[PDB]
Amino acid sequence: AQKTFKVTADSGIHARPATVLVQTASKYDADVNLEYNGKTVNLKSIMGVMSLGIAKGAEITISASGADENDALNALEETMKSEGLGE
Amino acid sequence: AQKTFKVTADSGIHARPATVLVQTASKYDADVNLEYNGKTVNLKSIMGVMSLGIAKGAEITISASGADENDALNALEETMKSEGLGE
Amino acid sequence: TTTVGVIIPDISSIFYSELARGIEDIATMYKYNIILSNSDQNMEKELHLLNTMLGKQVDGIVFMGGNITDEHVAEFKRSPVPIVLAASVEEQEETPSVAIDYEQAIYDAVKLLVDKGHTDIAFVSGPMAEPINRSKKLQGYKRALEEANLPFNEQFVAEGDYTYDSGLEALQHLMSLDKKPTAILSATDEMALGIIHAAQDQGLSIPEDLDIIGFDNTRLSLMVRPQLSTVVQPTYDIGAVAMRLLTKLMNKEPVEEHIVELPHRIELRKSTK
Amino acid sequence: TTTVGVIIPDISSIFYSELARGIEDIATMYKYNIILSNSDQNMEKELHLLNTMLGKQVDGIVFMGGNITDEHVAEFKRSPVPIVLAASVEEQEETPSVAIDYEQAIYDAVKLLVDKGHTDIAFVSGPMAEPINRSKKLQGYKRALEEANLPFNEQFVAEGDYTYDSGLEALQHLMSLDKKPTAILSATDEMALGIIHAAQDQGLSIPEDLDIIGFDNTRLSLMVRPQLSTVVQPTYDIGAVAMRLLTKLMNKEPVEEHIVELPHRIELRKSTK
Repeated sequence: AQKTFKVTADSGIHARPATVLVQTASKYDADVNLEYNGKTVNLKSIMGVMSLGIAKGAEITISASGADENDALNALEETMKSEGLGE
Repeated sequence: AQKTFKVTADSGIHARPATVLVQTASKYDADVNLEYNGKTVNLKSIMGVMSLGIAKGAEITISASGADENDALNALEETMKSEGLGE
Repeated sequence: TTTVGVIIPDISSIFYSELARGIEDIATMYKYNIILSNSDQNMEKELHLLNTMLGKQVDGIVFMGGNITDEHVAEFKRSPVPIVLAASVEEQEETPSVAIDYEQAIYDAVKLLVDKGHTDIAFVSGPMAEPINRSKKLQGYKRALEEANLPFNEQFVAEGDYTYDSGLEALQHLMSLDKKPTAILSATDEMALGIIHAAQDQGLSIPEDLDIIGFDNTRLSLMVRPQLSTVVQPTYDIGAVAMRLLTKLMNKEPVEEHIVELPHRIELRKSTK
Repeated sequence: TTTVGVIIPDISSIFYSELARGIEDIATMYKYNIILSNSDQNMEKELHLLNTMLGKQVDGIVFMGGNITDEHVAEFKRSPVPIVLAASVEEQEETPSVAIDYEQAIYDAVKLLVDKGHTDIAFVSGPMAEPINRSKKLQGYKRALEEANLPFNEQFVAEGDYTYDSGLEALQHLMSLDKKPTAILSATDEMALGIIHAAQDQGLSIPEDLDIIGFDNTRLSLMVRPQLSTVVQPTYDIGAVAMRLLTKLMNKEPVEEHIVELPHRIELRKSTK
């Protein structure tokens, strides 16, 4: 499981929208990561994700290896537009 | 005990400054009242005081009958300027 | 032990953070702890938090929301602890609540504009799905016009969402009409800020070309040029009086009227001629 | 049972209400209740609430304050529950805290202004009695000038109190100097709003006559004309990361660094050429 997006939201990957995405990734057993600028963090980790300081215009990659990896990436893809973060 | 003032604060007798004054009046056994526009309320009553809706420019009168009435009016007079409400 | 729960749509709101401070101060004064929870105006969330607050054995609750349904009403009544509404509208008016008369306030604001010569007056409300907008503020607007013998035209009503952006778009929407209004009343100060700037972005001069009146009188009213004329809502007081009324209920002391309406007024500044 | 206390100077603050929302969301996520208390920056109040929170048997505390003394530090360490600082400065850096690097951020903002040709650059800070102003933000200002080989002149530093009015007066103060600055950096967005309007009240044009850069990037940045260029502080994130770090401490999970600095950046809008 994997897919790259480009953040559209002016506020980038931060605040409530960032929490929502993290809470989505947490609803799965598969390891969900978030790669950005060569740094990879646990997409289920508030500290890891917000520490990247992802601004508008950046390109991130969401990984997911495990049983529900496919469902994970599917839910996350939904949250990305659902929360208007990127495409 | 008694004294009339004219509210100077732009926000009149409202919010935090209003709470402070009420908390000051409550530190005494004497009945502390607040007369305004012919309506008198317990200066120790948040509901009574804020219900008057005292705006800037109004003239109020603070009463106080009891043992510590003199101390009461003295503390209140202090709060009135301490909280920049009126003089 | 001595704790009350507070359900609020969004604590980061300029309006709700002020109401919240008023609640907390009186809560501190009376020795009550405060469990704060955000609902985002989600009904399922609100009803859930209501039962969740009870699980924490709270002694009472202060509720704030823009959509109080008959279901909320019943839940409030069946709750084993006292509940008080602050800055909220409950058409049935059965649950003790503290607020101002939104209907009158809007009416007064509109009447004022009319007494000044305005015939084409516009109203930028919040979501019409909220009773405070459709059942209270819009009614005061309707009554003022009808009383001045003016027709009620939907075209002069724009729907905002309390957001500064909605006010920006609200204005651009209204100025797109074949017959533009000469005055605009906003259900909120933040939307009124957007209206003023959008009006200025299009080359209009406030108050010259357009009279603008906000609603609430938050600090935002002073942080604009020209400074906003607005309807005053003693926001902090509503929170204070709400919590105070709740403490009376929790301590079974005498309650003279459960439905309280704090006084309102209009502060005229420079956004009106 | 599963409750954490939150000591904050003023919940009605635009800044603190945002930090608070971030704290609450992560608190909800992890099933923690929140006892909220206002301190108004009063030291006796802060230390008292600290012991009061313990009386309620809280599992941890998030503290926010503008003046952390060695006394606060000791009290934080001796507290039987974990404590985390959010958006606060603790020179000793012993208590786990989450914030950004205020020194660097100011430095970056000043360097930017210098790279643009400014020689007479002014800084409108918050009360100098607060370490974040005198020990962090002012230091970044000093370092930037010194590095650009410019003298540090007190006349180009005005002291505000975070209030919109202080910014108004701050500007009028700075323009009263024999040699006025050509650029002004404000430690806050609300003070930056006052600076812009006061500058315009005196007939100056922003960005034309004066470059202005705020600090924080709160919604207020967009609600001004011209729109404010500002240093970005992920305020909500600080609250979220603070509460999250606290939950790790309360659940004894591995902690990689107790002193966290979230990244910052600069959002250039229309208040700078």
